[PDB]
Amino acid sequence: PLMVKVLDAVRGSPAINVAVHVFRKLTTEEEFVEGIYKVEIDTKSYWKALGISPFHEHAEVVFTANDSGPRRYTIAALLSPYSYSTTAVT
Amino acid sequence: PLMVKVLDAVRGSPAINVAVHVFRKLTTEEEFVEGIYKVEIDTKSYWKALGISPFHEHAEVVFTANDSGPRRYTIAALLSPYSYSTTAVT
Amino acid sequence: PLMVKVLDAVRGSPAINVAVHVFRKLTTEEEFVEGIYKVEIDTKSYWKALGISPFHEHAEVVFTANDSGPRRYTIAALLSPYSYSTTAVT
Amino acid sequence: PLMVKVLDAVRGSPAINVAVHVFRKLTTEEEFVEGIYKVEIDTKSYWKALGISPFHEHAEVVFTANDSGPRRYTIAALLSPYSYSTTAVT
Amino acid sequence: PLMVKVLDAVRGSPAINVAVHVFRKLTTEEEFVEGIYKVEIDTKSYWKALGISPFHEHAEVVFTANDSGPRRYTIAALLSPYSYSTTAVT
Repeated sequence: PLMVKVLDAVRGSPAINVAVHVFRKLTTEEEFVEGIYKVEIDTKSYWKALGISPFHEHAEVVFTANDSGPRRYTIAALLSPYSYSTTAVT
Repeated sequence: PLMVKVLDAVRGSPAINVAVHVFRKLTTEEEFVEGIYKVEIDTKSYWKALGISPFHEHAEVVFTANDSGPRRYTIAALLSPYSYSTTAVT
Repeated sequence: PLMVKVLDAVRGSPAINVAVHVFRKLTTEEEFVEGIYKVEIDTKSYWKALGISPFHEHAEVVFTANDSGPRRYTIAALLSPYSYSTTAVT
Repeated sequence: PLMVKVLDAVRGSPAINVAVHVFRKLTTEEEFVEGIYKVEIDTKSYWKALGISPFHEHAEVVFTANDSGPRRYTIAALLSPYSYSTTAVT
Repeated sequence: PLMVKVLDAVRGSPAINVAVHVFRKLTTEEEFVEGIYKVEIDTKSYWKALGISPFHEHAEVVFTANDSGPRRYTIAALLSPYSYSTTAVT
C-alpha cells in the first residue's frame, strides 16, 4: 500500500506551491511529465527538426542570425511565494 | 491501495497553488502531461518541422533573422502567490 | 482502490488554484493533457509544418524576419493568487 | 508498504515550495520527469535535430551566428521564497 | 517497509524548499529525473544533434560563432530562500 501526506494540517497563512506526483505500475517520447513549473523567458530556437533529408543535393545555404537590440526584462519574486513582505519594482 | 492527501485541513488564509497528479497502470509523443504551470514569455521559433524532404535539390536559401527593437517586460510576483504583502510596479 | 483528497475542509478565505488529475488504466500525438495553466505572452512562430516535400526542386527562397518596434508588457501577479494584499500598477 | 509524510503539521506562515515524487514498480526518451522547477532565461539554440541525412552531397553552407546588443535582465528572489522580508528593485 | 518523514512539525515561519524523491523497484535516455531545481542563465548551444550522416560528401562548411555585445545580468538571492532579511537591488 502507498500512502502520501503533504501539508495535512495548516493553521496559519502560508504561501505554498505544491506539486505531488504519485506513480504506480526523429523525436520519440513515450511517457513524461515536463514543465510542472517551467518559466521560459527570452527563449529562442532556430531551425529545429528540419525533417528527413533536407538540403539533400547541391545546397547553397547562407544562414545569418543577428540577435541585438535594446531589450529589458525586470522581474521580482520569480517562482518565489512570500507571506509577509513588501515587493516593489521601480 | 493508493491514498493521497494534500492540504487536508486549512484554517487560515493561504495563497496556494496545488498540482496533484496520480497515475496507475517526424515527431511522435504518446502519453504526457506538459505545461501544468508553464509561462512562456518572448518565446520565438523559426523554421520548425519543415517536413519530409524540403529543399531537396539545387536549393539556394538566404536565411536572415534580425532580432532587435526597444522592448520592455516588467512583471511582479510571477508564479509567486503571496498572503499578506504589498506588490507595486512603477 | 484509489482515493484522492485535496483541501478537504477550508474555514478561512484562501486564494487557491487547484489542478487534480487522476488517471487509471509529420506530427502525431495520442494521449496528453497540455496547458492546464499555460500563459503564452509575445509568442511567435514562423514557417511551422510546411508540409510534405516543400520547395522540392530549384527553390530560390529569401527569408527575412525583422522583429523590432517599441513594445511594452506590464503585468502584476501573473499566476499569483493573493489573499490580503495591495496590487497596484502605475 | 510505502508511507511518505512532508510538512504534516504547520502552525506559522512559511513560504514553502514542495515537490514530492513517489514512484513504485535521433532522440528517444521513455520515462522521465523534467523541469519540475526549471527557469530558463536567455536560452538560445541553433540548428538542433536537422534530420536524417541533411546536406548530404556537395553542400556549401555559410553559418554565421552574431549575438550582441544592449540587453539587461534584472531579477530579485529567483526561486527564493521569503517570509518576513523587504524585496525591492530599483 | 519504507517510511520517510521530512519537516513533520513546524511552528515558526521558515522559508523552505523541499524535494523528496522516493523510489522502489543518437541519444537514448530511459528513466531519469532532471532539473528538479535547475536555473539556466545565458545558456547557448550551437549545432546539436545534426543527424545521421550530415555533410557526408564534399562538404565546404564555414562556421563562425561571434559572441559579444553589452549584456548585464543582475540577480539577488538566486535559489536562496530567506526568512527575516532585506534584499535590495540598485
